[PDB]
Amino acid sequence: LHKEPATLIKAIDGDTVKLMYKGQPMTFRLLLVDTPETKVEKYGPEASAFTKKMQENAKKIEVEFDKGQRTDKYGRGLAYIYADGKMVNEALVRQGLAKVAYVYKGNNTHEQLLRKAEAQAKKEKLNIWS
Repeated sequence: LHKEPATLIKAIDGDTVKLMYKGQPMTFRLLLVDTPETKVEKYGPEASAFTKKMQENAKKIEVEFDKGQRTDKYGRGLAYIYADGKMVNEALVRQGLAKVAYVYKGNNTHEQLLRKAEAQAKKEKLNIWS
């Protein structure tokens, strides 16, 4: 897998973000994570504030497509998003602000890594795991 440059256009919520990718606006759905809904589940707004702050404060944003399908049915890019080298998908799970979701169409490169972060948050009874 390889990281490609991107520019934050707009944070949308925990599991979605709008980026300028290859010079065109595009909406991305973070791979392997399930964040609470804000439109308003519990920790829904926390998850959203988390990704917004992480993405807006980042100097560099990068998108990393997995080896499976790259877009969902709604035209959203399916990727791991990095902010200054740190994966937003992982940070979310680690902070207990998202659960690891089912593998989708062969996109599972980082499934174990997120599985680990999630076990740790659970053990720490962090947020959603409170």
